[PDB]
Amino acid sequence: VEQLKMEANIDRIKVSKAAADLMAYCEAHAKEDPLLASENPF
Amino acid sequence: VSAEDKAAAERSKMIDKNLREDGEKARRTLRLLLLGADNSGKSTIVKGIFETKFQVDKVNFHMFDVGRRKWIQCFNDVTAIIFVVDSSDYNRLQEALNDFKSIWNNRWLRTISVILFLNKQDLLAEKVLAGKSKIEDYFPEFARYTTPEDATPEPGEDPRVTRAKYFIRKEFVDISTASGDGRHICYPHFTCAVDTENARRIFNDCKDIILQMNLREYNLV
Amino acid sequence: SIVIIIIMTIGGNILVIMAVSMEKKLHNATNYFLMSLAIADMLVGLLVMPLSLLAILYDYVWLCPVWISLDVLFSTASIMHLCAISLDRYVAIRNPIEHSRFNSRTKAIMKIAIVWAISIGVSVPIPVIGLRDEEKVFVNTCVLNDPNFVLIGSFVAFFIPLTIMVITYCLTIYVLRRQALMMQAINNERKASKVLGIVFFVFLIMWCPFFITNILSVLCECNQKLMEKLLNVFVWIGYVCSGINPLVYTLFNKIYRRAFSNYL
Amino acid sequence: DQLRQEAEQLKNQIRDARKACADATLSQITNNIDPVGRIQMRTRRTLRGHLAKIYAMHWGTDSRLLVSASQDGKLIIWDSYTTNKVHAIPLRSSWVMTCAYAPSGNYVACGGLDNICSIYNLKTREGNVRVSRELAGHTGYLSCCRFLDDNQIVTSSGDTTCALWDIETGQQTTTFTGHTGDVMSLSLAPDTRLFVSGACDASAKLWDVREGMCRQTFTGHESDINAICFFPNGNAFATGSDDATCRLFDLRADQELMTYSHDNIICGITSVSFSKSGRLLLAGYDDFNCNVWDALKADRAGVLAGHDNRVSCLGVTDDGMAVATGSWDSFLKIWN
Amino acid sequence: VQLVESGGGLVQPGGSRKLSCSASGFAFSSFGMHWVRQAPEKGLEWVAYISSGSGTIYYADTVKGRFTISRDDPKNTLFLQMTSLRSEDTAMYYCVRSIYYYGSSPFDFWGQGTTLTVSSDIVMTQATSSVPVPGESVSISCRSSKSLLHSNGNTYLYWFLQRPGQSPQLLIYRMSNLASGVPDRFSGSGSGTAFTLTISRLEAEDVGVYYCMQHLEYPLTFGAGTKLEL
Ligand SMILES: CC(C)CCC[C@@H](C)[C@H]1CC[C@H]2[C@@H]3CC=C4C[C@@H](O)CC[C@]4(C)[C@H]3CC[C@]12C
Ligand SMILES: CN(C)CCc1c[nH]c2cccc(O)c12
Repeated sequence: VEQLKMEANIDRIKVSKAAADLMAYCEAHAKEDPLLASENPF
Repeated sequence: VSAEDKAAAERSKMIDKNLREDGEKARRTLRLLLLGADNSGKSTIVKGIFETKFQVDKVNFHMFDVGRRKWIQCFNDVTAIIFVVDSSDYNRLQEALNDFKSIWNNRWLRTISVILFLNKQDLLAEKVLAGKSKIEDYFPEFARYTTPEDATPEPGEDPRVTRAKYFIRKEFVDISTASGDGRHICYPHFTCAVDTENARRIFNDCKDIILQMNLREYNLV
Repeated sequence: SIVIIIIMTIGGNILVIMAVSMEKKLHNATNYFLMSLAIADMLVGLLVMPLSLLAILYDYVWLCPVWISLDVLFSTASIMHLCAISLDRYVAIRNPIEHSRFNSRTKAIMKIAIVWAISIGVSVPIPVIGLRDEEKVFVNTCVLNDPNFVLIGSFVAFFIPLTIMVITYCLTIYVLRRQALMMQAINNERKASKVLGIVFFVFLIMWCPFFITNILSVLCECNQKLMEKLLNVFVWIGYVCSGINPLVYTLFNKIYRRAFSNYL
Repeated sequence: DQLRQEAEQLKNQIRDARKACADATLSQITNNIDPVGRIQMRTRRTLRGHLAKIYAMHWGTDSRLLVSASQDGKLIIWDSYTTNKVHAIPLRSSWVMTCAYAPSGNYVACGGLDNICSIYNLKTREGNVRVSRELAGHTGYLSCCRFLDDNQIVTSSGDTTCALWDIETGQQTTTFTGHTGDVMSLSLAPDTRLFVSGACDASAKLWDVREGMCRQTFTGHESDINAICFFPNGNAFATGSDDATCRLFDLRADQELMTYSHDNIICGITSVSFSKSGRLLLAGYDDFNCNVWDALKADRAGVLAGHDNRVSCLGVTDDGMAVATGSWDSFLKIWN
Repeated sequence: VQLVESGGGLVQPGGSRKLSCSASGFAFSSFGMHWVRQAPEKGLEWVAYISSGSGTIYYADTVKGRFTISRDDPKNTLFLQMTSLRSEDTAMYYCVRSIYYYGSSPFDFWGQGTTLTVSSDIVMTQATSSVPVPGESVSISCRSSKSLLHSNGNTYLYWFLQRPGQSPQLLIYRMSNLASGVPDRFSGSGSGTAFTLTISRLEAEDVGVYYCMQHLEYPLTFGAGTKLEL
């Protein structure tokens, strides 16, 4: 009962905001991902 | 390349040689898994993880006793599994049958044979002779069971314990025959708390299993 | 007309060779030897069969001094492969644990090296003698006339492996019969005997007549015309049992049957 | 009799609170994002030497050293660029299930069915690798261990509990309880403040290291959870289970975001890992191959099919220039 | 970790003598070994090297055909067989421990040494006889005839310090790596064929001769030596 009550007191945001943040993070570091011949160490 | 890379290559070659040397000794020991419930007498069949070693005819064996949904996955390379059931407690035989069914049909044990030990035969014989408890009180189908004409009872045994023993063995075997399609075989055995020949049975069964694998490998079966 | 058996032999050898690489999940020590046998049979079909048909069509010559050597070499290699398989089956059946410990690629490589080294020994002097003595290879017309090779190499090529194979078969049958006295464990030990008997009798039937006729054509002289007439038809039976060995050793495991069904 | 009704009412309140925030989905905002396309990867190195199934693998912080563990009872350190071996460490028990590499490069840890976590010292004046301490106290088998620094380690076991250890003294400082089944996988946040644990009860929990109290509990899976990964930004989970399903969870929306599944997949999932940018999601399967997923679209970008048995290990380097896999065929492969 | 050498003495030209070294406190079988010779007015010279597994053996161009080096792992002992000794062989001999793998330190420990009395190469150049000089900054430079930078990114330059009455001690390996046990007052840098050594603050224990060594190709070469006088 106590754990459920404690979990109930969470300040939540919209799913759209968190998804937009995820998209922004993915776009921001796109140029730094080598997986997405003179430079390959293998 | 630099001299240090050559020295590193020499070190790597020595490490590879030492790894290769150790593998030869590991392959000469056969590994067995021991499973069973309490009161079955697991610790006396050959007398985190408990281990024991024994040797028969210059062949070394290594048996492991853990303590089942998760740690069973790492025992899929063992030669055989040993299962011990107490045959002198009618109240708990259905639990043993359910456990045997749950072990036989496990998806990670589909290629491992099972050696089945039915222990404590003397207590079963004493209870059957006493007549203070009947199998029919728990297994209604036993009243219609008859001893097969091909039975080979031990000389001097009363023809009332053979019926019960063969009924129990049939009840255990019938689960094994319903599935498997020949990929693994069950080897029932009758034992007791005082028997010592148990070591030879494991050796014979393992030799038979290896013979079956060799026959399958050469496109003979 | 008779050319069909060459196509079947080549197809069977190709199927056996392919069913090992692409399929994978096959132990090297026992399946790499079948690839060598298939390659030997394919070389038989490619270098021996088409040239004898030319002689049949022409009833004359044109070749001989190297074609004879190649034929002898490849037939001896195939026979040695069969004998090695029989010996390895016996060893793997009588002593399962030691064989399981022994199995490695250093046994397959050694066996292939030994069989191919022994195979080439009998074919070296065939062009050496032929190129220095026309009469030894041409009579009256391409046939090995010299008894000094017919009565010597034939025993090493055929007669000793036959004794080894029959002794191995008898011992294996006895061992399998003895083991069953101790259920699926019993039923599986009879199909092995059936397969072993089938293979041994097929080999004996396909290979026996030719060498007996060849020995009688030398040591019993007997009408030579009848003997050569019999040789003209017996030698083709030995060629026929080069696309059958790759099959009878293969289409008994369900894996090979499924691979052949899906590939072909 | 009275507490069950209160618990049910609280659960209903939490469910109603979660539903109120579902104003959008990933499948709708990503309609303006171009697909990653087809991704081709080929084997660059092959590592040989193991004689048994490989169960654990972990990358170092320099992107060159690699540690792997197998059932042969030995621990091997690899040099990825030259394939040379650096160390070989015998184990006291052959039933090893996890391994780890310290961020400073001085220590390596391992454990398994012996219920003991052992820490090894790689830098000694004598030149040999020696055992520094054995951590005892668990009652079930050990499934995963992760370093926080040279003196703290977090372990998960099959007795439904988690622990935080003090390597200097060998004493347990915090115990994490609340699970009902065996705990399988752990994932540590980049900020070294929170960690996530999955279990066989088809649930996931977020834990606070500094206080030892559970903050949030997530549900949705139908079977045991085998692997958990952590998004680089610290606000998302990546989990896999035996029902052939992958799921994405958010720590701020407190609900699921996207489901990764396909009709042709009927096998379990053994490992989950992320790329540097988080665009690619890698997963291991029992179908003897590894699939590459688009984290923002739940699509399939490619497949790695160079193994002949179950894939049990998967990892990505800190610089993102290599991916390593491990299987039960005793081989390691480096992909690029 | 301890290395003790034995043998030595006075010999006549044309004679022979055998030296030995006893190792303890470490896994002797995992380390490679070197012999280094130092003359009263010549500096350090390399003699021979034996691998850990007795695989490869190298000799200096002035000792081939006369010196023989051997290893005894079960007894943790080394041997050096010398024949047809000359007057130029009178010098101090040192034993050095070496191990080679990624990130290792191949010249970390030196022995004590024994005395023996009788009766294409890369040039490493130093030019200063004495640097007069607590609390001040001192810079010592070295120069090589050929570039020490390899295609793999590693540059093989080593620095050693020899206090009066003491064996050489390793300070910096691969030009930027500080050896264990050394205070952070030492630093080094360079590129190509020019290198420098920097000491931020001098103490009473920073007096001695500093040597430069390259490890690109055999034979190994040493510098003349720079003496710091406080
Ligand atoms: C196998 C290849 C090279 C063909 C050679 C012929 C075959 C039939 C024979 C020749 C000698 C035989 C080997 C002789 C000795 C042993 C040791 C024994 O403990 C296991 C079987 C093993 C390893 C035999 C396997 C079969 C063998 C290789
Ligand atoms: C017909 N051919 C398939 C082979 C003949 C042969 C093999 N080995 C021999 C040895 C001696 C005399 C022979 O005719 C042979």
